[PDB]
This record gives sequence, structure tokens and C-alpha cells, in this order.
Amino acid sequence: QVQLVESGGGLVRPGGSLRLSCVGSGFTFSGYAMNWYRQAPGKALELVAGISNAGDLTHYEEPMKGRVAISRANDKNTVYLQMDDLKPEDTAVYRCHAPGVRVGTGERKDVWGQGAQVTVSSEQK
Amino acid sequence: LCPFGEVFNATRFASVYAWNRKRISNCVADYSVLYNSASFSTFKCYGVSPTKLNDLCFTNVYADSFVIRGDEVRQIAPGQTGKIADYNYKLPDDFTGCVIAWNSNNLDSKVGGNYNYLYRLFRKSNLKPFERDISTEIYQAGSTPCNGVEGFNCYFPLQSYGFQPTNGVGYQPYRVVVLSFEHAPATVCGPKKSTNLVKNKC
Ligand SMILES: *[C@@H]1O[C@H](CO)[C@@H](O)[C@H](O)[C@H]1NC(C)=O
Repeated sequence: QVQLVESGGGLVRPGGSLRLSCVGSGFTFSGYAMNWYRQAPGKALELVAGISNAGDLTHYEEPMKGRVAISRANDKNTVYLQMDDLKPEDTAVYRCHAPGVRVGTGERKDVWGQGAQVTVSSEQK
Repeated sequence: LCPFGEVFNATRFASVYAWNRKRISNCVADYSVLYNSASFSTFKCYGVSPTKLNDLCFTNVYADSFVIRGDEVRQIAPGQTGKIADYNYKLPDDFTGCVIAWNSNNLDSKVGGNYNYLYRLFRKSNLKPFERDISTEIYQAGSTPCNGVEGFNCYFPLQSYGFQPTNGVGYQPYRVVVLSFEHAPATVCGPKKSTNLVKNKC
């Protein structure tokens, strides 16, 4: 089945590092581009990073432009997101995305991940 | 002077499903810049007259803005049908305001595709007038429940706009602005009707 099962994330302290991973199955993973979105509690899904089919093409948006790095392993059918120098504002649900994958399902051609919770909270008083 | 430049000449616009709303109040509304502009593809008003906006005064002006396809600009009107004006951005039947839009293919299109702009094409109910849904819960198309898991007759409600370099203006990105106008002190006024509020250092 056309699926994207994302893994990693969790809880870290401000300045901490984390790597998310998105495994793809039921379609040629190397044939479609991969995008990383994030949804902060109350705000709408915003684009973090985008990568090409199997090329060295990486596009980052203003949100995290500097402390994030996108990359993919088409041999392992996976795409990663190396997040460093994380801030409390980064606390959100990060989602992978492959546009125009599905075929014979109408305008619904995109395939979306489930979601990985990332919480950047400081220590307790 | 009213801050129309902040909303019209913004760097990056929001998605149709997550439409940004500005509150224009206590300022001079210069509609001249909007009139004398050959860039504006669509400029239609409802319950008012475009040619005579400087001859009017309202107590509030909600300037909603977002990006959609050119073929979806016709849906941005009172009592319409289709994914946009039903799941994304619906207006009331007795709407009072204007719908502005211009072909923004020069700054919202990208060689690989602009995946900042999305739209909701699945919803159990119809979006109420000026209602906003930014939620990303798995939609139930079938009889059986989803249980927040994507599968058969159970999929993600949002869908990305291509906005790849094309020649068809119908399938090109358009920046839409809906200037919804509103027995209270009329705050936003013309350049003549201005109740000595032009020197408020807006
Ligand atoms: C910016 O200013 C106004 C928007 O209120 C309008 O004339 C046009 O969209 C822009 N004009 C220029 C010269 O950038």
C-alpha cells in the first residue's frame, strides 16, 4: 500500500539535536520528491525542508533555515531530517510528504506521513 | 494611511485552508492605488460599488488573503460550489465587500514545485461563512471508522498545489485578497471623509 511510516523524534532540551526518519513503501521512493512539514499546536502546517527525487537538491524555508539539514537514502527507501540547536518554538508535530505519488484516486495524489512528536522543553524548577 | 501594503505587497501569502486575516481600522483607506493598478486580474465588489469606495465609511474592514489556482478564483464569491468555497474559504450569501486577485506565477511558482501552498479537498461537513479549519485529522470517506490511522476510505484531508512552471493561467497560482467591510464610529474612511484621523500618526 502507498504509505509513509515516519519514526524518531521525542523530548530534548534547548540546544539539543534530533534526527527524524520517513520510510516509504508501495511506490518507487526514488521517483518522487520528499518534503518535511511541521504543525505547532494552534498554527497551520508550515514547510520546513524539501528534497529532490534522488539528487543533491535541498530547499529550506525561513522557519528553521540554518539549524536543519534534509537528506535521503533511496537504497533504504528512507528520508531523514537532521535538526540541531533546537529551540522551544520548534515543539511541533513534524510530517514527511511525497507529492503526486497516488494514481487513479482523483486529486488526492499526495502521500502523507502519520506524524512524529518533537518537544523542546527546558528542565523543571 | 491604512496598512494595505502590508497585506497586498506581503513577501509570502498563506494557504487557502489557513487564510490569514488582517484588521484594518482607525486609518485613511486610499482605494486609488487599488483602482489605478493594471496588475489586478480580478476586482469585483458585492453589496457596494467599486468605482465609488472613497464615497463610503465602515466601522471595520477585515482584509483576508491567501493563494489558490486561477480556475478557483471564480469560486471566491457568495453562494458557490467546489472544494475551495465549501472546504477551504466560504463567504456568506449576504456578503458585503470586494474580491481582489492577481496572477502571482513570478513569485509563487518554483522549478521543482512550490509545496508551501496546500488546500483541503475532504470534509465531513461544509465550511460555515468565514469559518477556518487548519486541523489535519484523517477523513472518513467510507462506512467504517479510521481511528486516526490512514488506510482504505481513510486519507489525509490536505492536498498540495503543484504550482510548477506551466503556460496555463488556469493552473497558475493567484494571490486573492477579500476586503470584507462592516451603528458605531466609522473608523476606516476615504481621504475626504476622514474625521481628522489622518494626523493620528497611523
Ligand atoms: C504596493 O503598494 C500597493 C498595495 O497597497 C499597490 O500599489 C501595489 O500592490 C504595490 N505597488 C508597488 C509599486 O509595489
